[PDB]
Amino acid sequence: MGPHSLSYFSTAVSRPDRGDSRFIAVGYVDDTQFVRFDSDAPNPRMEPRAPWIQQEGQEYWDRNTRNVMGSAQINRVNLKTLRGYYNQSEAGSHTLQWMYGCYLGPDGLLLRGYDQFAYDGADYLALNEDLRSWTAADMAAQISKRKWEAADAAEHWRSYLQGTCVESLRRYLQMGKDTLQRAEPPKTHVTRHPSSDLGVTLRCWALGFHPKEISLTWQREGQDQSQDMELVETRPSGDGTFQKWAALVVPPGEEQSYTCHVQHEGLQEPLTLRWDP
Amino acid sequence: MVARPPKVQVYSRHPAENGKPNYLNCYVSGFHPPQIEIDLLKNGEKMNAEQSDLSFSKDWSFYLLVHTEFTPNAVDQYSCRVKHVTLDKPKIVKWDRDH
Amino acid sequence: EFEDLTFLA
Repeated sequence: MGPHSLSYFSTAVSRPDRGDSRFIAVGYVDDTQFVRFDSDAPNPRMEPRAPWIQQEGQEYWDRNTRNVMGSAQINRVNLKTLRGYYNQSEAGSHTLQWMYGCYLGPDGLLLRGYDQFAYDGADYLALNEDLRSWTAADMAAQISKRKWEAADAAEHWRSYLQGTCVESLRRYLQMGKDTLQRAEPPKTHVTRHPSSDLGVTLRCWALGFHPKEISLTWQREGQDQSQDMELVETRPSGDGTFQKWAALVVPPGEEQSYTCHVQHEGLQEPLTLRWDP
Repeated sequence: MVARPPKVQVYSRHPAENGKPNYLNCYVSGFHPPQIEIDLLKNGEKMNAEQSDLSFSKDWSFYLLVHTEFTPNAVDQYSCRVKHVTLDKPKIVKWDRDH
Repeated sequence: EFEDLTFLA
């Protein structure tokens, strides 16, 4: 397979015109979103986004709501502090992004933990792999680093990532076992399209697959064709599966000299296919 | 840092067949800052389509999915229209069955 | 499970 993970992705945006900010947090197990929070929602709560989390009881929902509400407040202050460190105008909107989480090893222990920040899209501050020290991107982030050293923030993170994060992840994998722990292989085929030159486009499709990780390549006589190929970003189907394609222009009549190759964890071994009308 | 423009793909969930109900997707990715307007259009008019919760990739760039039910036929045209600070006019991508 | 102590920058 590959390692499973639990992650949270949060976005804070300042709104000077309104005297406030907006905080949006989403949680994922692997490629599957399962919770959301939006501080603009009336009566804002942590809310379910996958069916298998709805079995958690009231204490879970109250506790998670209290903790994400508190983060939204702290991140509103952090927006103001960072504006000051950079001597930016009070009228402009800025963005503070936060990502943290845990990957699970094959023995059930933490494989890798992370906790990191960006300001206006640029790296700001990050927890090192050791979970015992921080790396700052500039003179402003050094100020924040010294506060977190003084407060022993790393000890708290180390404890959360090795303990609560891994433990929660293992519970969610069990609650959603029938969907999360099952891979679905791609359905594949090659199409042919008349093209603006006397070249023909061949397009290799992979459809209906989970998880999202996949390789699609083209060869002619053992020779990889990546330098002239268009490969689109992997995209959601909307039902928990994904799609991708790879296309290239070939001379007319020569279509069957080309092979598409597909690798995915749902396949028993790698696939070779060609234009097969 | 400099703002990052959106990539846009418009596509159906299942292979399109005229007269058969399906789902129409506009996937928008790679952009920064997160303020953006994404509209699915039917014959150039805005459809009332659901939008996913704001999230981002490991390089900090944002992604959104806008989606709704539709039944394709031989007549109607569909497209996606995106407005962002990096775009001096709206970006319009047409739906066709081959992409 | 969401973390429970968000730090001031």
